[PDB]
Amino acid sequence: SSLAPISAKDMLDYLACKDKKPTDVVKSHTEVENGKIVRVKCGDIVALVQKAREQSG
Amino acid sequence: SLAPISAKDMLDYLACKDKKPTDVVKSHTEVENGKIVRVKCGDIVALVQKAREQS
Amino acid sequence: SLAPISAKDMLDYLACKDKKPTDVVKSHTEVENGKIVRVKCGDIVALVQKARE
Amino acid sequence: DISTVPDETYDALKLDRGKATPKETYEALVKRYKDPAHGAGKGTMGDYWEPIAISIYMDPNTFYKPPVSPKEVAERKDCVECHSDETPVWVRAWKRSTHANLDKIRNLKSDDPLYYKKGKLEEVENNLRSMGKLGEKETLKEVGCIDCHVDVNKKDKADHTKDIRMPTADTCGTCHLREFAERESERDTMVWPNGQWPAGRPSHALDYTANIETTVWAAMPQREVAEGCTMCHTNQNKCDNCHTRHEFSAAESRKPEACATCHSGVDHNNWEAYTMSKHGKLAEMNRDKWNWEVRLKDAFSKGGQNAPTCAACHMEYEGEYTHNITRKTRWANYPFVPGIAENITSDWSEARLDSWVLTCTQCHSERFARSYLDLMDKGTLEGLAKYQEANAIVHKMYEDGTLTGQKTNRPNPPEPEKPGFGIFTQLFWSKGNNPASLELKVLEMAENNLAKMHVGLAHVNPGGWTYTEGWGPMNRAYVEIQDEYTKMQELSALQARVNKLE
Amino acid sequence: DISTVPDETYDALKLDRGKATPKETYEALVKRYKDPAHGAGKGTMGDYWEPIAISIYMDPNTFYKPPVSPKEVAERKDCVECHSDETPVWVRAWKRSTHANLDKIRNLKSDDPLYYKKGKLEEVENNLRSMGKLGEKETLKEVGCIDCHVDVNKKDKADHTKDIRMPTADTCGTCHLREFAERESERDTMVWPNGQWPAGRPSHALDYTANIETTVWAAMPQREVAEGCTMCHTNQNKCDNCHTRHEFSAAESRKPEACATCHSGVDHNNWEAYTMSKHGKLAEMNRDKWNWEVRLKDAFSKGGQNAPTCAACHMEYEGEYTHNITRKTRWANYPFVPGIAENITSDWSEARLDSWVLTCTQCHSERFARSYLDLMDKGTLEGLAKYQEANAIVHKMYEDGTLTGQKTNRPNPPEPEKPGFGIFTQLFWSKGNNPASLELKVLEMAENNLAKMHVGLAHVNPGGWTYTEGWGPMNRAYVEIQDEYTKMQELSALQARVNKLEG
Amino acid sequence: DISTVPDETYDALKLDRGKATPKETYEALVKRYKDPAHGAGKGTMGDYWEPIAISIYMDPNTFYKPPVSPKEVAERKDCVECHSDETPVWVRAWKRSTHANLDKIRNLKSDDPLYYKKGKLEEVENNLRSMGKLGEKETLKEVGCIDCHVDVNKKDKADHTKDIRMPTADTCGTCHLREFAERESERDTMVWPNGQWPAGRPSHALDYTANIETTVWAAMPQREVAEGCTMCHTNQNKCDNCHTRHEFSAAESRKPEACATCHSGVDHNNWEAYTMSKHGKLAEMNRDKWNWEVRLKDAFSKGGQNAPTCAACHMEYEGEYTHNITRKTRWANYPFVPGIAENITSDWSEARLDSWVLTCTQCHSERFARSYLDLMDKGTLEGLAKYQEANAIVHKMYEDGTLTGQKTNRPNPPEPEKPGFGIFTQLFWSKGNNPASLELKVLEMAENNLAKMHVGLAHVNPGGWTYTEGWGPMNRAYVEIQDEYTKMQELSALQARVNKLEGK
Ligand code: HEC
Ligand code: HEC
Ligand code: HEC
Ligand code: HEC
Ligand code: HEC
Ligand code: HEC
Ligand code: HEC
Ligand code: HEC
Ligand SMILES: [K+]
Repeated sequence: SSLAPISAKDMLDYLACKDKKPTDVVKSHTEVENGKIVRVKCGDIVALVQKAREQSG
Repeated sequence: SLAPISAKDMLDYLACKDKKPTDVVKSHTEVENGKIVRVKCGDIVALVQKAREQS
Repeated sequence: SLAPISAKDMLDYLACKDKKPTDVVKSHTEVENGKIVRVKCGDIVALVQKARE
Repeated sequence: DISTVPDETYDALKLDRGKATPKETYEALVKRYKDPAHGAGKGTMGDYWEPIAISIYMDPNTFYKPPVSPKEVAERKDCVECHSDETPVWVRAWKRSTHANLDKIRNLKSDDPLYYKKGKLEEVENNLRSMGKLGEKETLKEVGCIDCHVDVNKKDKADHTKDIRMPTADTCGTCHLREFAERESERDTMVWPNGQWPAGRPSHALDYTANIETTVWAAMPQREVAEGCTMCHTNQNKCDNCHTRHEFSAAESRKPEACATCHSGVDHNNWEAYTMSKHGKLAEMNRDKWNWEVRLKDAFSKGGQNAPTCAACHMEYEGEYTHNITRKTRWANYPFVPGIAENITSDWSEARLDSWVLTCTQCHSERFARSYLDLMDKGTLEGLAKYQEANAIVHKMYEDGTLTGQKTNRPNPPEPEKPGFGIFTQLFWSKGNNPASLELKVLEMAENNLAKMHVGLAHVNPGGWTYTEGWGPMNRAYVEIQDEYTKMQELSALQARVNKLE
Repeated sequence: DISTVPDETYDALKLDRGKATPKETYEALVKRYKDPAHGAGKGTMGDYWEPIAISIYMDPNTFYKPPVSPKEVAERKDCVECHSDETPVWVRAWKRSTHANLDKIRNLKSDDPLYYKKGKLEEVENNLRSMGKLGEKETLKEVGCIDCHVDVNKKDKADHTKDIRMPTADTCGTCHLREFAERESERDTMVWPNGQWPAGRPSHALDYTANIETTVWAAMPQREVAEGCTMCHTNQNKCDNCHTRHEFSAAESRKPEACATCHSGVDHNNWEAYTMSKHGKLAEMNRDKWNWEVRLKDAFSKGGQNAPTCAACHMEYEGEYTHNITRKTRWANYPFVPGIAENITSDWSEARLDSWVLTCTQCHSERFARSYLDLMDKGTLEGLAKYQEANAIVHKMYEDGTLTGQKTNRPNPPEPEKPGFGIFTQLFWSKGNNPASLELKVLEMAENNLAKMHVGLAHVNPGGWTYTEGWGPMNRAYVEIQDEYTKMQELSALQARVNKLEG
Repeated sequence: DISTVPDETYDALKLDRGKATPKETYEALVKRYKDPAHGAGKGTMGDYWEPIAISIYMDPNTFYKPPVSPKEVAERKDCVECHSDETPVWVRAWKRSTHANLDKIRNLKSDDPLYYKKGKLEEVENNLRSMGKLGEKETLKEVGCIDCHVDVNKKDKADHTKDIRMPTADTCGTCHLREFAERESERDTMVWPNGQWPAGRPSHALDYTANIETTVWAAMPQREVAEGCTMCHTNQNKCDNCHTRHEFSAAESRKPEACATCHSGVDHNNWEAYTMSKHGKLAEMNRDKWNWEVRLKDAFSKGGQNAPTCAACHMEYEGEYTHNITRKTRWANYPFVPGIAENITSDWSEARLDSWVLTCTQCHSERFARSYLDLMDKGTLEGLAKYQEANAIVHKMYEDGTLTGQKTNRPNPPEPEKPGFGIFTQLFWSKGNNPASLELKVLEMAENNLAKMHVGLAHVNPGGWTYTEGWGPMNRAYVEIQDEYTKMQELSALQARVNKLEGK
């Protein structure tokens, strides 16, 4: 069928977490808040993608 | 000096430059009410000939 | 540190090379009241000198 | 059997790979090729547009009739002799072409780098014998005017007012079955896992169909403008856009310049990105040092080529070279197309990435190749995110109904188009405040500037994704979008204060 | 008689074709060429601008005087010897040139495709005998430094401080009478039926005149910017823009690159359109298969050229090739110029269209050529209608006086320019809200985008009239004009609602 | 001694140029080159950014580690044999190159136009003897894979997982001491009298340092976008940007196309301006008539060159040609940089103008050259003046705080950048109304259009400073700035009238 929509930032953060543990914290590739690059926990983004991958198939 | 004729009138005239004054052609430029404006060839040729007459 | 001189004043300084202080040249950049602004050379040289000194 | 044609092509034609003759394969190909259901004809929206004068040369299978003025009955020799005065350069170009010098091809000795052409000639003759246009031991003497423009291997008379045709892809595919079958295999190889694009697209096999299936193309009154789109979208109909008439030089089609006319501009600056990159600049510098007459298989060896070209990169697949250019496509130029970015991590995309690495590893190391292609993907997604944030702003204004003239001056697009937000039609049709400025701006952000960013990334032009194209222009678009939004908010806040006093 | 020169040129020169000597035809040409009334000198607005340093090379007949140093006197040989290290490349480029190897031209064989040059050398020698610069039995030895920079075929010493000149069109015209006469014939052949452009314009014959007769060019204070326009408008004054100094190669001038420096940019992207087209990309791909040394008359046969070039299309007229490029002009780049669109159907334009069909039919069929020329014309008109609709909006605003800062911050343009709407001046001069953004936008929609749309159509570049140039950009301007128009109407409606509450 | 290397270079290294050996010169060169205080490493903002996969090639001395696979031990022969299947074209390009054919350089005759190469080979060999990399009667047999990628003149086994390197500028400069010192001398020659630019800048010597010391490059999260800047700024680290790997053709680097990938685009359209000029158009027409293999000093004689090229103008200094491209720089592309315009009338610039005239007199007269360079100078100032008038308007709005979203939606740039008006960061980073459209438009007016105007002027492209680039687009920016300024003034005047209706 058709793929569930995932934003580019979430795609970047997912790819940034390749070969990394779920507790590893990576910098965003796109987002800046309060004068700093937003940090993302790898466990959250992998969970965010796995949820969407199951929201279509 | 030639009298001013709009570009859209030149197109409609060129589209009618072969056929009858009662024939209807599509515009090359105009869209109204979600459709291409239909132009009667008698209207456009008369508009050009009354402009060429001012010379 | 070199004192700040605007580009228009730099042009007017260039236009006044080998010219008397009473001589008047055209601006290369300025137009006022539909006419190119004329500049007295004594004014522009004084403006440059007070910056370098 | 053709060694370079995919299995799924034969499966789609319902043919056995071991029990199919060149005649049967050609007939299966043309049956699909000339079928209106598979893309031929005027299309679904043919009742909205009519051909103009040039359209008979753009879609000859639908519109072409031979001229009425020269009431002539001619033979093979008459074509060359009369047109020596009527179209002299056409005769001169044909004269120095391979199509007219087939004896030179038979005189090619095995230590000549062009020797493969003899095998191709024998392959052509093989195909013609299978169909019944050539005798088993009769050599094809020449490919002249009467062959392409009337009928292959014709010796009898032809009516200049009845028998003259414009040589389409099937016409070329009579002799050149391999390349025509390779081209038509794009219908079967370019299948997206989640229908990101229609089946067989994007490809040269369905470029004209795509053109005529675009609503604005069919809907817009400016036929002469719309026909500019057609001139770039003719590969489906004719085979003379890379290797042109009437020389039909393969060396010409191998040069980067041959793709430039179509693969350039605001929504795909492939020519601009490539040429400006090291790869393209080296190609410009070393074009004299390379042998373009040598085929793509031997380009990096016998040809002496030390930089990649459009054809070398895009026609290569798993070591083989074909007229199919789809089997490595992942991004498909427009990164904003739904499903495309989400698909970039799939096994389908990864296998196609491996095919690209295979291409790169002919020169660069795998570590180097995979390093830059990682940069291409992420940079592309970085561009997409920038657009997506800016689109969220303008799309919110559309839903609120606050876009300039959205309820006061937003006239409906020409039939059969439906009114909507940020649609392609708004790039070739505009009336009143349809589209709004912000709407066009964010449309152009994706369609033009995001596309060019990825093209710059894909084709290794640093400035093509940073300062000049891509990031730079998208930065400006984002800023101007944000600026107008804030301006239109504080004007709405002021208008409310005036309403609060009435 | 020069058979490539039209009758009307001799008529305007008051000369008989078969009776006029090469000396008489030249002098009558120069008489018109050096006349202020016919375009020479500083022009009608000369009292508003002064020359800069580079102006002595851009317009020598008006501005050039020789350098004060070096104070030197020299013969023919001394010109080469000193400049051999002073201006090394000029000597070498001259040494490679035909002007320095005239004996090689005499030794050319009849079967050689370059033999026409021998006939031209004797053609030149015949011209020089008539003018009393060369003897009846005497042959021209060389065309050297002293010949163009001092005096043709000088046989004595020259003063570097008083005798040095910059070789203008009349300098080259002394020997090359044909090409000078052909170029000057543009004055007589470029006559528009309804005065769409001034007589003899647009042309290379009056390109400098056109430049200096433009109000902004004379009025603007930025002289160095203004002389940037001059550098593209010097064909009238000098003959070294297509075939450059000091090689003066005719083969160079036949290459599309020779036109590019001038025939390019926002308001006429000819180079960009041509090169991106199939015609131009083939010219890039096959430039080594073609013999550029072969004359334009033989290029499509003996040269091997299979794709058209700038020179081949624009210098061809009715089976001839001349330095006159005006006789097939119908649109003249700018489609918005009053009378141009209306004239496109006249017998005058139809005859020039037939001449264009001739040019295309050397390769393509008439049915094909006319099919595309029809697309060109209608497409251009479709572009003009788009602009005209946008202009009707912005022009209305100007007449209503509603443009941003029109009655508040619209300062007058520099003298002798008069204020107006969407005038050319506003492209090279701006102050306050003169021009307004909408005004400049619709100005550029016509000047830049519409012109580029035509060029793209005329030069077969599909993307150059659709996505990238022309229609795409014109779409944006239209949208942005309509958007701002509505915004300013809504602002004016809010303006009135505040004024009501204050009454 | 190296004759082409300036005296100020030796003074910075504390070396007596008369007695200093090649080894000492090289050591002092590398000592500075690999020193963090002189620009090496990650720089001052290193804690704010991390390398990506391709950074190991962009800055090898800092980031490169040999690949884990294959786990193999290899010799000189093995490099060629295996990579003939693994990276086939790289071996092929190396084979048809000079580095693999040093006997072809020894066999060069005195009447050959490429004879100068034999003296360069002998100078390279003398350098390696001084450093101890070559024996006194040993001759350099080849320059192969193991030489650049492991160690110069290596005879023993090498580990693919431990010993492999990406050849940096000091790797090439081991043999090519002259060119490396010529390039490094830009640190010493490019010194501005009033600190207009940082010492040694702009230059190819410190282009990577400049890149990584740019705040937005280190601050921005879009690393793959940031690395696009890096790819144009790698001359400091590697020597393969003009003469590319693996052919390393000097003729190639002499061609205008070699400079194009970097010296092009929105803020410095050098390629665009040069190609469109007569000079560049002639170069495209005459490229088959010129001998590119001939060295730059014989280019206009033995080569037959009659139109100037990027390399010919910018590498030339006082009659001699050198990898230093800084010694004649006066404007430095961006005419808005404080001090630059004020410095154009100094003796420092006037002397460098004499040097340019010299370059031009190769073809033109001095009078002609001084006539056009006067135009370039005054025209550039005329474009600068137009920017400065427009900037006054936008800057006034910033001081007044009346820019759109200045007080409601102006978030701070990523660390360690600090908020400001019309800063470079706002071209590669934007959030909310930082920057505002007017602020970005005036920034680009200087950064892009004023810059391109000068380049157009400097490279003789008439349309490039009038209609198409420079004056035209600046006119538009000025027009649009003025238009918005008026609109916002009468909008705030209307806002004030609504406030008076709220007093009542
Ligand atoms: C219509 C479907 C087409 C037919 C029939 C042919 N072409 Fe092409 N062409 C292109 C390239 C880059 C090459 C070189 C391929 C290589 O070196 O491996 C070719 C070559 C051919 C040949 C072989 C000629 C030879 O002797 O080498 C034939 C018979 C042929 N082509 C027929 C490019 C393109 C292209 C641009 C993308 C298109 C649309 C086509 N070719 C279409 C056809
Ligand atoms: C033989 C009589 C000639 C001719 C026809 C020319 N030269 Fe000379 N020249 C010399 C120097 C030092 C200059 C440069 C002057 C400066 O830049 O101020 C020139 C210049 C020229 C020009 C260009 C003049 C201009 O306005 O730019 C031309 C067209 C020219 N020359 C031609 C030096 C000498 C000599 C000194 C020994 C001699 C003798 C010549 N030149 C000879 C000739
Ligand atoms: C049969 C009569 C043919 C028709 C119809 C067309 N071509 Fe052909 N062509 C034919 C032969 C026997 C050969 C020689 C073998 C070979 O492949 O080289 C060719 C040659 C070509 C080439 C290569 C020319 C060169 O660069 O040397 C090309 C690019 C080519 N042919 C293309 C082509 C196209 C586009 C056609 C349709 C209009 C076409 N050919 C018709 C035989 C026949
Ligand atoms: C085959 C047995 C090899 C021999 C012998 C040598 N190398 Fe190699 N090399 C080989 C492979 C399969 C690869 C690809 C590794 C990858 O993942 O890309 C390489 C790589 C290199 C590289 C580039 C490494 C990088 O960081 O991209 C270089 C510079 C290189 N090899 C050089 C080199 C030298 C100098 C050798 C001789 C001592 C040598 N290689 C031997 C396979 C083999
Ligand atoms: C010592 C072993 C060397 C190293 C390490 C590098 N090069 Fe070299 N190179 C060397 C010699 C003895 C020669 C021949 C003499 C000469 O200078 O011509 C060369 C050649 C070149 C050339 C010229 C090639 C040509 O056009 O014919 C270039 C442009 C060049 N070398 C550059 C270069 C670069 C970029 C290097 C680093 C990767 C490098 N060389 C390393 C000796 C040695
Ligand atoms: C201009 C437009 C246009 C004018 C209006 C029309 C109708 C088309 C049609 C399309 C379609 C549809 C697509 C997407 C592909 C698909 O299957 O649905 C678009 C693509 C396209 C490409 C491919 C870009 C890539 O993937 O890299 C190219 C090369 C195009 C170029 C032509 C062009 C020549 C300069 C002009 C004019 C247009 N197109 Fe298109 N087209 N096109 N196109
Ligand atoms: C893009 C940008 C960029 C992306 C963000 C970064 C970080 C840089 C850094 C700079 C710096 C700093 C300067 C000014 C010089 C200095 O030392 O302080 C700038 C110069 C520059 C030029 C020189 C222009 C001139 O003087 O003529 C060139 C040619 C550069 C080009 C690259 C480029 C390739 C197309 C890309 C991408 C960037 N730069 Fe840069 N750089 N740069 N640059
Ligand atoms: C830039 C401008 C400019 C600078 C302010 C000046 C004063 C001119 C003058 C003209 C005029 C006027 C015309 C129209 C023709 C005429 O007689 O009245 C304009 C035409 C022009 C063409 C012809 C275009 C065509 O195809 O018809 C060309 C090639 C140019 C070229 C230069 C140029 C190219 C980079 C620059 C600089 C200017 N012009 Fe012009 N000119 N010009 N021009
Ligand atoms: K060549």
